[PDB]
Amino acid sequence: TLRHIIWGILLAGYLVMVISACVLNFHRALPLFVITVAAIFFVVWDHLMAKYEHRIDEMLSPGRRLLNSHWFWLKWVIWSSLVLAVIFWLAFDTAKLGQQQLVSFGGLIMYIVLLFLFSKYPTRVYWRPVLWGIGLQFLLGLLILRTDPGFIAFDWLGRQVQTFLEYTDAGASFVFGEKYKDHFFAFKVLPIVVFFSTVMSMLYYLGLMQWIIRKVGWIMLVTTGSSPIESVVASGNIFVGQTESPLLVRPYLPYITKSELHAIMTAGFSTIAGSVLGAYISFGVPSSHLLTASVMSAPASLAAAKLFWPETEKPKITLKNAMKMEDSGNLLEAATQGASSSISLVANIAVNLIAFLALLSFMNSALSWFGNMFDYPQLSFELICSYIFMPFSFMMGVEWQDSFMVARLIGYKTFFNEFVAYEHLSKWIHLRKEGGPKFVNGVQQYISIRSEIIATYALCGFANIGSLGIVIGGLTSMAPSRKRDIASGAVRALIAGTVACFMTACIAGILSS
Amino acid sequence: TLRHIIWGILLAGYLVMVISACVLNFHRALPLFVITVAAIFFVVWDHLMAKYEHRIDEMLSPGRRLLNSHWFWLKWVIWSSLVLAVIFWLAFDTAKLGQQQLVSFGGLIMYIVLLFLFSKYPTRVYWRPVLWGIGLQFLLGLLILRTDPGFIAFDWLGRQVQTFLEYTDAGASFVFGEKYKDHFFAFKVLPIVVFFSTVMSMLYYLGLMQWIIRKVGWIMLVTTGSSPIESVVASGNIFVGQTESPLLVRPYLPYITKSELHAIMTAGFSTIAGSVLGAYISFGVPSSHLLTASVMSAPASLAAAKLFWPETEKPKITLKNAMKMEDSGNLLEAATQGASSSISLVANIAVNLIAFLALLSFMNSALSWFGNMFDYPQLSFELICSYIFMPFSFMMGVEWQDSFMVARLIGYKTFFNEFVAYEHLSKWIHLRKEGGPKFVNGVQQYISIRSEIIATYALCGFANIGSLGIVIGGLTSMAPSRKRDIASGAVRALIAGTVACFMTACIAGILSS
Amino acid sequence: TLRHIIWGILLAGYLVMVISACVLNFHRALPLFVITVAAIFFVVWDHLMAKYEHRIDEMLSPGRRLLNSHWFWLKWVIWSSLVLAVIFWLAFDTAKLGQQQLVSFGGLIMYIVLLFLFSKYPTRVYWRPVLWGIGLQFLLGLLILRTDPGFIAFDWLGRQVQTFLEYTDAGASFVFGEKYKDHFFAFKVLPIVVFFSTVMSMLYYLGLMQWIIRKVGWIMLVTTGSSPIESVVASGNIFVGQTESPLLVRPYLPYITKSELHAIMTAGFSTIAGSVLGAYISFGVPSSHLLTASVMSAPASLAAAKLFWPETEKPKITLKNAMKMEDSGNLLEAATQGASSSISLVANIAVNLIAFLALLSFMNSALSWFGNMFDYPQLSFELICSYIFMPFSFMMGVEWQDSFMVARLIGYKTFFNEFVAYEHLSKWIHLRKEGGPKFVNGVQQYISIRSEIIATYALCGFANIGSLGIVIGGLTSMAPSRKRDIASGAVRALIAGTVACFMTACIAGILSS
Repeated sequence: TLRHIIWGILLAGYLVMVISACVLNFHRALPLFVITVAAIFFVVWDHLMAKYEHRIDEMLSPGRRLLNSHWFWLKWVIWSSLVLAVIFWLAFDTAKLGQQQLVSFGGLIMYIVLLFLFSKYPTRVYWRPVLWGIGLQFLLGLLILRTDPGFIAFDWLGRQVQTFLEYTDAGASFVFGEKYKDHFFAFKVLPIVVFFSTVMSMLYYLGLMQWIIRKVGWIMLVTTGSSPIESVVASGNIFVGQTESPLLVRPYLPYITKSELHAIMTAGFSTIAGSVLGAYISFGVPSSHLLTASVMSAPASLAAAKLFWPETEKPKITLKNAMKMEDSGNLLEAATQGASSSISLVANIAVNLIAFLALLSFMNSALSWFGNMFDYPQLSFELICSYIFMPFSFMMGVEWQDSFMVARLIGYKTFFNEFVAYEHLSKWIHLRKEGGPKFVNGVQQYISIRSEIIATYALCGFANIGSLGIVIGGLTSMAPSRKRDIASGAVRALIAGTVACFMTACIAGILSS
Repeated sequence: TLRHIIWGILLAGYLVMVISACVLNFHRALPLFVITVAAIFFVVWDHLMAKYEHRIDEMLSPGRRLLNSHWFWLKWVIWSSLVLAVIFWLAFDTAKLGQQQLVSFGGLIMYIVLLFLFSKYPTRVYWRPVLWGIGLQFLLGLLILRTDPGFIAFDWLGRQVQTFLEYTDAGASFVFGEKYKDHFFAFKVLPIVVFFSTVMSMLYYLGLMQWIIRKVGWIMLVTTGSSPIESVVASGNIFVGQTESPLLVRPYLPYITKSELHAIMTAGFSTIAGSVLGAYISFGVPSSHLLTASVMSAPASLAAAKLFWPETEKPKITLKNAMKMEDSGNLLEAATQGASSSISLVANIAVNLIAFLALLSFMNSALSWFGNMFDYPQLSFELICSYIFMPFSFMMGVEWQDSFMVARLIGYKTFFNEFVAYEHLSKWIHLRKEGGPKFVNGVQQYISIRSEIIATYALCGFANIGSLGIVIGGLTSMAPSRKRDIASGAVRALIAGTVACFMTACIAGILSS
Repeated sequence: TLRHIIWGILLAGYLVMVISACVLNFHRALPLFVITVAAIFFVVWDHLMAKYEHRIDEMLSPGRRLLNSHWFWLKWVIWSSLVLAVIFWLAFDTAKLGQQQLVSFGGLIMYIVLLFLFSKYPTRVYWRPVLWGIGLQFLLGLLILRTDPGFIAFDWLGRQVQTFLEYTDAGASFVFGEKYKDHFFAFKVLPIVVFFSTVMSMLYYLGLMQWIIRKVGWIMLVTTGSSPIESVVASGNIFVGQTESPLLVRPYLPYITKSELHAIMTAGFSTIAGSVLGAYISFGVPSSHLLTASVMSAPASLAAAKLFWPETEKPKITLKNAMKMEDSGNLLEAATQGASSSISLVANIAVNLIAFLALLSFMNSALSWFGNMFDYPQLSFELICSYIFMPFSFMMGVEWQDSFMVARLIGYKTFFNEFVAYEHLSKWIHLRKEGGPKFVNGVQQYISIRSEIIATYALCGFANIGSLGIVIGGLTSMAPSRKRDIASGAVRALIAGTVACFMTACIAGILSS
């Protein structure tokens, strides 16, 4: 009762400091005007969330009883109003590009069919997530790709991440000298993994990382109707990695079902971490699209995993987000516990990219003299992955000249880890920013403006076949009483995870121009 | 009974080898003449410590019975003889510098008052450590700062550490090539942390590190009268770090009191390790002063922590130094176990200085555009820490032109780890060794000869708010039955630790010239 | 019953792919013709190993009953036929070099005598391993050093490892930039340790590493008659390191005898890993000889450890190779679990070579001013190790001009780890490949063609006194119920391990020219 006088008037003195700089020079005051008004607004929308929780059931009830009675009529309307909304909107994507963008919508159905025919419970599909999970990310993607204020936001939210890429050049220029531009990956990019792992833990300590997960999750919960753990983990995988998302719900992991656990694991493969998020940007990948792909992969993780292995028995656990809590004492412990957790994280990244990129040049040279058998060198591992994933590359709506070159990146990401796929993307990002020739002799040498947006989304996921060993061991270290359930669902989780990356990837193909 | 014939005559053959080179060319024979005579002498002073332990109680008793009877007179003399000794000596520090050196003595009382008014047991203070703990380091500091043979010793003991800074350039030039001068921190300085962690474990295996702790501790024990574990840990923190000092007494950690545990933790924050001791010297910090600060911080750790959280119940454990033992089989295991323990030690240092130095340039740029709100960039994190710790900087006797610039280092050391504070000190050490301008436009650009001695001592401690997370987890991993006692004393340990660094820092301010 | 139709006809489609490229251009088709015929052949020799296991006892029995009856005659023949075979062959090594190659054979007996006089069970020696364990590696060494098709094999098998040294330059040029030739050890050589630790685990997952151990082991088992765990571990130490070889038999480790455990530990010291095998080649060491030394050290490990601490009680365990099994799910988990196990492996190597190479230049400078006492600098640690191991260096048949310079490498390998010994060898490999002067002033400056083959074999082992701390802790972490047995045998294991390296080293001295 005594502490809040100090902390309150100081934060009320902050409200003095907001309105002080709001009066003079308001145009430079715009980010502080927007945030602190919303910072007042979201506390009000959360303090009245619990205080008016009585009226939350009292005001939602007289319509919902009428909505259940009108569901005899509404299920013939709302299920048919959206189909008319899609087909009318398919008259207005053809003006963008009739060639490939119809194939992307033709592929988005085909990825559903590739999961529905190969799901293990086809008749047990509860279609309310798996249609609306595409309906979320499409309504999410049409806001933040197609509409202009949504493009202004995630560009600016993308570009201010790019300023954090500069803030680590105080640390990486110090621990590694002024020559840190030499040896550019381990000395620039791996400090970004350290600095984002120390920001992610500060935001997790301050509750801000727990807060967005409870807001993105609850929006994704009620609209999809999944289990209340799964909406936390799938929305949690936007920010934290594949091995830290079930750590959010780790007291509740032995109690979930096999499909509630499958969709936890799939959402781990379907997205990237906020830790390695700035590693990918520093290669040269567009930050605005890669942030976009992480957000849309959370409803895609529901729309793929609840379609590929649906839930039957009972979602036994409710209200695990409010039970989800921290730990660290102060802020600078959490900035240290975030950095000391980045010890093994930048080490396992660095030795995989020694291990896996050498297994390129092994397999690019082993299959070279295996191809030299038939008078045919230029038979490489990269050429074989192009023709294996020529179906999935063209299915998500890539031009035929670039469908062969993007299918290397799916082959890089599925077999090897996705860092192999992103700088080999960023060798082709950076090559087209330079004004360069397309075909030097016959090599495609870059992709496009267009399908580098799609190949950004097709890789935004940890869904290599290598992380199946880490996620099994990561989940068995949490819930060892379900080791039979975790290991049996992991192989089903990659394909549901890789398609969940692709279901976001074709939505850019629908929304390309 | 058979082995000591081999080991004895070989070491007696060493005594032949001493006196051989002692006869011819004695002037080059001085370090071997001094050590091996003392090596005979300290074995004699320890073999007769146990053999004449009967007379140790028989000869100390007839005076101590008279000393207890004369304590009716001696407590009016010795408590008043020292006060007359101080005030007469305050007539002979003013000739050095009357401006700031009186403020340092004015600050040393003020740091006592800042702990005594904010101790939790003010009436329960047993003043025999907390006055003599300043009386030790002052008698220790006046010997090794003021007097000329004490200056010759710790300069030479400082300069021969600087030769170990060269000995790692066989290893760091090999593991990291001849280009190791590029990327100077991780490739020169972090091998010094490895090479000093492998020397510290060899000296711990050979007993030499256990021996100085039993000699510095027992001198600090009887003169302060603290608990016999605490005099081991506080003197142990001279050499080993904050997370290895309670490992010395780890079978005895669940049995200590809450204040015996507080002063264990505070001495961990109040000092530096011998591991990172050569990291600090390689930046450019004077080695003779930094070794001096580590020695004086052990009685300062008693004089601060027994003042800030005194002991009431009962010191239940005696003779834990002789119970303190190892482990490793041979010497070269201990040179490996010291190097393999330096895996996480140079890794957690390297990622913190990526994490924390980026959180400078985050907060130096976040508060820049927060200052740009009020038409005021150059509002940085560095400027705010200057005015927050302008009290403590000027209190320990720094010039007003340099009190603002040194208070950044306290702000660097309290919030971030002290490696941030030392190279930002060594940017200003190295800038004044070059003949440079003081004010370029208005920036102070270095400090002085004088207050770089004080700022050396104000930072010789692990007392950041970040290590409160490591020391809690480091002590809970040892004595998990006292987790409530450890976590409640850690916040009290930093302030008692940061002042214990400062109580050494003002003594250089008294002894500056 | 359904899966083998897919996997069979695909591998039968591979047999189509073999014979397709076998018809046209057979000269380029030679490695694929040799392997896949043998790949058919070894499956046939293993499918008929179990199917005709009934006739394996039915056809071996009518001769063995006659062999036991003729052993009254055969033990006077075969024990005397080999002695006549040796002495006749000692008439035909003198034509190669009568000076030093007789000393190598004179040393090979002397190493037996140095183990037999200092074994703890001299009367309990079962001489059937310890004579035939030299008889294996001599028959193994005469095939692959002396004979010309055996030289063609291990050169080509050596040179195709040298191609894997190039394959890591896709990974090390990426994680560490194009400037990775700068800082040549940690940025080129330590990725080779990563890439070979990720190949070794893939070959262990595919069974190919388990297969050669079951073939080299069973050949070494029946011919030596050791315990069936020990023939797995000693042959296993050809490939995996000292801390992963008892991990092969870790469910069976509390049941072995003290001498079965001694020879497990000794074989760990006597050989090198396949992990650090390409680290040694990248320094400049000849790959064909270093692969040769790893193969011959497995029978040398039997011939030394069963001689130095023989087995008395009972070999209680049989058929542990077939019980030896994995783990990892797919291949790319095992390529990740091999890389993530190389985290601590390249870190403990990198900090030891910071720790140990600095303890050269410490001891090279501490003994320098200890030598300056007697007007004698150039008294170094390197000079003392030359005269300590002048016996063992000349005993294995090195020229007297080079016996002093090679004995530094034994002193480098016994006290410090063998990476110190190999690049200080490869400073002298690389110096003689350049056309250089032998004596600049008096320094030998390289060795020879000849004794760099011997010094390659004298170092192919983990038998430093530093790894006694890792192997004790590595075995106690596996079988903690035998900690008294492991710690008592480790000191006996180094000397039996260092001689087992030397027993291979003198065989090159016999086979030098």
